[PDB]
Amino acid sequence: NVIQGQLMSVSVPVNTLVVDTLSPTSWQASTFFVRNGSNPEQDPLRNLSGQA
Amino acid sequence: MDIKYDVVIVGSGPIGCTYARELVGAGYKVAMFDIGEIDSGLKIGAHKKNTVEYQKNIDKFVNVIQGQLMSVSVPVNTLVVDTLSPTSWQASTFFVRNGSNPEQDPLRNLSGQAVTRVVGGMSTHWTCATPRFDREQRPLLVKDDADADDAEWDRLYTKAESYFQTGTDQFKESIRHNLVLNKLTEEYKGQRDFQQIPLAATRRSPTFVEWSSANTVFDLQNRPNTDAPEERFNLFPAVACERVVRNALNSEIESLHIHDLISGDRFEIKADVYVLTAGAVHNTQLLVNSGFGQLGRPNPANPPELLPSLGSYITEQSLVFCQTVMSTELIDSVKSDMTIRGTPGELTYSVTYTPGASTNKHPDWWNEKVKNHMMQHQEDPLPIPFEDPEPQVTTLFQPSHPWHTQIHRDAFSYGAVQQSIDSRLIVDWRFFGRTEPKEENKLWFSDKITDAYNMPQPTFDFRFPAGRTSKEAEDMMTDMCVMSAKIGGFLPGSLPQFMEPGLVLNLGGTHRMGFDEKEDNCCVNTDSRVFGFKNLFLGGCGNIPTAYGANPTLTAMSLAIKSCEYIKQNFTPSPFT
Amino acid sequence: MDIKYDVVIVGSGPIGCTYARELVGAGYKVAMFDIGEIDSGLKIGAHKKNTVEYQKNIDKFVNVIQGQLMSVSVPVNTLVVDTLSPTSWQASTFFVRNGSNPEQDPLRNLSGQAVTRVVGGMSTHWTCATPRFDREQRPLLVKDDADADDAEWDRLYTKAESYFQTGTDQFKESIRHNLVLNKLTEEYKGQRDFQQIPLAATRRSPTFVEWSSANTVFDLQNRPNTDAPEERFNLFPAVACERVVRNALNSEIESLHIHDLISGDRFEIKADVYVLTAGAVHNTQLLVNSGFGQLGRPNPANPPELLPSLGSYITEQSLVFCQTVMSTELIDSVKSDMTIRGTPGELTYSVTYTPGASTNKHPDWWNEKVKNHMMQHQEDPLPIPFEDPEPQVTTLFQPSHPWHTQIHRDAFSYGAVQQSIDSRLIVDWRFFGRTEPKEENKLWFSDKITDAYNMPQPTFDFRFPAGRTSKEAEDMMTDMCVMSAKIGGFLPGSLPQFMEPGLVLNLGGTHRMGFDEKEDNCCVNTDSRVFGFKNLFLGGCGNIPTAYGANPTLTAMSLAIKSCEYIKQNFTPSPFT
Amino acid sequence: VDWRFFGRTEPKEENKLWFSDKITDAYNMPQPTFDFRFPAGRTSKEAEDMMTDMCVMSAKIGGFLPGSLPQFMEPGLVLNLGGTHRMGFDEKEDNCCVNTDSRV
Ligand SMILES: *Cc1cc2c(cc1C)nc1c(=O)[nH]c(=O)nc-1n2C[C@H](O)[C@H](O)[C@H](O)COP(=O)(O)OP(=O)(O)OC[C@H]1O[C@@H](n2cnc3c(N)ncnc32)[C@H](O)[C@@H]1O
Ligand SMILES: *Cc1cc2c(cc1C)nc1c(=O)[nH]c(=O)nc-1n2C[C@H](O)[C@H](O)[C@H](O)COP(=O)(O)OP(=O)(O)OC[C@H]1O[C@@H](n2cnc3c(N)ncnc32)[C@H](O)[C@@H]1O
Repeated sequence: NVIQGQLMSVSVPVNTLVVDTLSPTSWQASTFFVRNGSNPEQDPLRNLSGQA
Repeated sequence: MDIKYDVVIVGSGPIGCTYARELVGAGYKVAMFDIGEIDSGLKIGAHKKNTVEYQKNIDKFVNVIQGQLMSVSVPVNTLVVDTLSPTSWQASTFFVRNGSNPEQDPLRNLSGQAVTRVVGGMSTHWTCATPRFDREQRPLLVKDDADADDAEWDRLYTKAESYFQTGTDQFKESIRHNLVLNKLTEEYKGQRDFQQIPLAATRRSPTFVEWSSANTVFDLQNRPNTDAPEERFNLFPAVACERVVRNALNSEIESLHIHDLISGDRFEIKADVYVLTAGAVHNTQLLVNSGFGQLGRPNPANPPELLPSLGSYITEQSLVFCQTVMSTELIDSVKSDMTIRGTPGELTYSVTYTPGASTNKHPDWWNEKVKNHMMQHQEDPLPIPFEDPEPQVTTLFQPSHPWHTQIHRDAFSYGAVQQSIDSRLIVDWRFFGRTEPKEENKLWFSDKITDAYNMPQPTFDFRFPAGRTSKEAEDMMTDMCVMSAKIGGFLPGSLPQFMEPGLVLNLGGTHRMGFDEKEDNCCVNTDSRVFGFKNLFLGGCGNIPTAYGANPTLTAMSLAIKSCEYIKQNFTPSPFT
Repeated sequence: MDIKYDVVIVGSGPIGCTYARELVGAGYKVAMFDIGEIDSGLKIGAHKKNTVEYQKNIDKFVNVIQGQLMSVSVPVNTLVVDTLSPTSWQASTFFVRNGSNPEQDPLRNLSGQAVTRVVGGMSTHWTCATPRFDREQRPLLVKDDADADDAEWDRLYTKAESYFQTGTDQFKESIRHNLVLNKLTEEYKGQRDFQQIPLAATRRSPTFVEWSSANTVFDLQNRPNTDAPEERFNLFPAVACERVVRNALNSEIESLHIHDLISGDRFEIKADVYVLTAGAVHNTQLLVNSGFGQLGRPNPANPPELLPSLGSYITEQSLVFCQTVMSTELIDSVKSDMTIRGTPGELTYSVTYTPGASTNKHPDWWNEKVKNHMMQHQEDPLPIPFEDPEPQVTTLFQPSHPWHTQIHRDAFSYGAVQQSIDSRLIVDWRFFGRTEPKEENKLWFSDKITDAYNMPQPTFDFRFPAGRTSKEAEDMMTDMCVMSAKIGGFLPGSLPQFMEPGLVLNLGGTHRMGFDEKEDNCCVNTDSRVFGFKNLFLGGCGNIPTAYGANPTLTAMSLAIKSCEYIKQNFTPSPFT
Repeated sequence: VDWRFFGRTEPKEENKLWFSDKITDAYNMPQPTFDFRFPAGRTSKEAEDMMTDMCVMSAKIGGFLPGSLPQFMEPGLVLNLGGTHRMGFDEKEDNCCVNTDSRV
């Protein structure tokens, strides 16, 4: 836990995971926009995703 | 096979079988085609859970369901796998892989939508809940005369109920059923009514319920035969129906083009009357492949010549689910009338009640069952008999609670932790919302991508409409949370949740019914006849143009019966040759 | 139902059907009973994956398998759920709940062991791998004469292979198949031989393989009929066979006691010859229910009067599994003979080869399929055709690698993340270990707990023996890790693993064969006749007394053929009157 | 017992750490971006050979613990990144940033 708590990811690609079980009243974007500190420059397939 | 029939039916689901029952019985020479195959035993198109093995191992049935539900539209997968060996081959893009549909926006899908290609269709696995729609949910059959409309619907529904063997008595003596029904009756006294879910089913024994199916409606046996020597019916399985051929005037269908999946041969089948009962998705596909509507991505700067409302105004219900573990109060109440003497497992253990006593909270039949269970199984900590049938409780859709409800048990895949909880404690909660028909909600078909049968690939463009539909959906979630708490707390791992869109499989309005094609934005009239066409009829949930929460099959069946009445008045059976 | 037959067979799996084929064909009046029901379509007892829909949606078939595998013995569940609402009822103990078996030590179980109760038994869903055993794995039929023993096996196995339609040719022009086969052949040149897995199956088209089943062996249609006007056979589904009645002398069976599950009535059926082919578990259960062996927990202080070795020396195979993702080198090698000009998607893109070129690594049929795929699907990044069949590769058991191998694809439920990997890249690895027969490894039956059909509850006492069995199992794991690396790296989510004990469903030795009841610690002789009994025969994998890694069904069928030769020489068919 | 085997990776010009001219990190500094694959050839072959070696060697001590089966870890989880500002004798000839005194 000490290790995980001080390793901050270097480059996180834009997340394209579909959540489709939200309530119909919850706000949803129409696209996978740049969210939550993700890096839109990052090709998810040419990354070091574990680099921290 | 002949090239010529009086009536050809595409699909052997319960709606196809309604046409077959009516029209075979009226003396028409009928052929029915199904892309799927016979696989329910000797009773063709029968319910697959009516084997002794599934009556004894109910939850294994969830595997049967899953094994015959094929996803309608799966978007391109973009999940990163970055723990492959450096030696393994990898593409540098998320390419079109594994039957995925590149037309599909993953954020405007019905991901849970699936289809069943077997003889008997989805009626070989369905839950068999067959409520009537109240006026608020129900399509109009007579305009500007509510009593005449009500009378027609009562007539049609009563017949549909007879065809399905719908009843509300099959679980009447279950302890768990009455424990739940009685508690909810009391809690909502003066506010809501509760009853048994109307079920298409016949009880055969204390531990066997024969669930209804396509086979209940029509046995699907070729005719003539010994029981029906004057009737004419052929079923042709493993035949893909690919299109109906329109005349140039768009006033008549000229033939049905079929692909025999075993031989590989293609034919034109000819009939006087063509009936499409291939389900809400595949009726639409067949029509679009026949030149109705528009192939490819919707183009409002270019609406289609024929049936411009086809595949628009599509509806799918919101579904919320949880499971609960019965309260200590309710469990203890089961044995409220008992006098319990001794300690369990010893010779001095006694469990007794006074039959008929006026201070008894339960009937004698209840107390006898509890007494016997408690005395015969003194190791068991619960007063509910081991073979006690499940609850099947509903409060039907009303304006102040505009959702259908099922408070019951069906086949479920319990996780290993969940199996730690005694199944007698567990109750399923399914609440179903109604969805407003909106023009922008669509089912369309690719002009480039094809499905596994080489037919134009179905693609959804769907979101739950803002406004009433969405508000009601969230209100419905809250309602399930409030009501379920009267019975017990949530079962971990089955916490209150919206199900993936389309998982509910109550899709409607893909080929919707109305009085006037233009004014009511519709595809078929109240006889289920395709506008403009003398001899083409559609059957199924796809005809339903309303926002409905209740399960739609009984209503679709009622519409098919009315359709058949028109057919009998307008087409003459061939003389039996 | 008649009261007397020449032969009664309990179970309609492939081994029951071997006795039916032999004995119905020989003119005997045969009855067959199955506790399960007809549910494979019109071809009674046929393979459920032979539908067009399952040939197009192959992975959905895992659901069919799961839906008809009922666990043999589930120990009491001790998993803690401590996040129930305070209002929910809870017991203070992990009491006997949900069909669990309180006799079962969870640490000495075959937890993956399961049974299938349907007409055709497990051959309705099996993988169809039918290798022969080499001498090392094979029970003796002739003592002290290796060449006679070899000759007898070859005869029997050859007939069995005709019954099952076993072949090694059905995947010969698969690119994926030959890609793997060739690579492993080269890697182990001089060390091991590779070939196609022998498969009970007939290819019908490039995209359809008709898998064999019990129906292949014997079609299960009542006789006499038009095709077999002088044969006599009746099949009685939904009949639980409960016991065989022994005479006072324990020299003859006098009747079969049955329970008709539909009517609920019990009857005694008379025959000259009684054959039990109810599977390794249920043969043993029926025997113990009939007074053979010992009911209850095994007890050396009180050994059984009849068949003291029944339910001892049981064997189950170790199974290890992974999946791989094809190496870049192998994928690139697929198109090694192509000259590729231009840019995909454009006018000038060109993929060509020179037919017959002496420098080509691949044959013309291969190069033609690759060329057409690459030219017709220029958006697709892989050279493997979309409809290319799966690999079906083995190196069979040998002393230097004493495990069976399958390097293939069968139906599998892929996770969402695994679905991200193109299916053409994926190969399944299954290695099967042999298990030494040990007296302490037992299948026994409770004298207090009953199963869902009210029969004594099966209980395992099993561990993989120390010594050779365990060392070989671990060596086998390492061998899979080494061999698989030649093809590609492991697929995440399907890393190398031992499967749950008994998930493999290759249980043997429960009613084992040998020459001398006492010396060979066995239950049946080499004619599959129960020792002491003139007219009682057992069929199936339970007869197999050896340590085997290869799939046992073909071997069990070969034993049943030899059994039928005995029966034909010692029992006279009734006159067809 | 834990088993961790660490492969060596050939330095290739195409494997890059670069910085966004538009996106910034939590300290408002140019956002790091990787362009990385394990090089074909020796690096990849040895990585897979390493995997097998772990499988073979570990079997001498015991079988795999369920839930910790032999696997490649997510790229960079190992946290042994090198060569981003690499040393050599001659800036051009050795394609490098610092000399053997670590001087730019
Ligand atoms: C799957 C399911 C469905 C279900 C349910 C629970 C489950 C898990 N619970 C229900 C409930 O409790 N009450 C209710 O009213 N319905 C419930 N359902 C849904 C119900 O099964 C369906 O609404 C009903 O079966 C629809 O009937 P219909 O006859 O219209 O359609 P189908 O059953 O899907 O049959 C269609 C068939 O036609 C075939 N087909 C498809 N395409 C073609 C082509 N091109 N050519 C020839 N035949 C075709 C199919 O193979 C099929 O059999
Ligand atoms: C499940 C399975 C099986 C399998 C396989 C893959 C799976 C997922 N792959 C195999 C393979 O590649 N090669 C091979 O050799 N075997 C493979 N198997 C196993 C194979 O299916 C079995 O070994 C085979 O089916 C055994 O045949 P057998 O005829 O001995 O037994 P059965 O198929 O289990 O059928 C037995 C039947 O008898 C009935 N029964 C049981 N109890 C009773 C009673 N009391 N009364 C009347 N009938 C009874 C069953 O219902 C059943 O049908």
